[PDB]
Amino acid sequence: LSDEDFKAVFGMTRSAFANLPLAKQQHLKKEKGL
Repeated sequence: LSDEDFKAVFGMTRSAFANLPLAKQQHLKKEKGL
């Protein structure tokens, strides 16, 4: 994912996402099927 598609898919920049607890990062990834 480009950073722009990252934001369209997860609703936040890659740097906000990297600040999330790891278990929630994984959760969000499963939820998007990515």
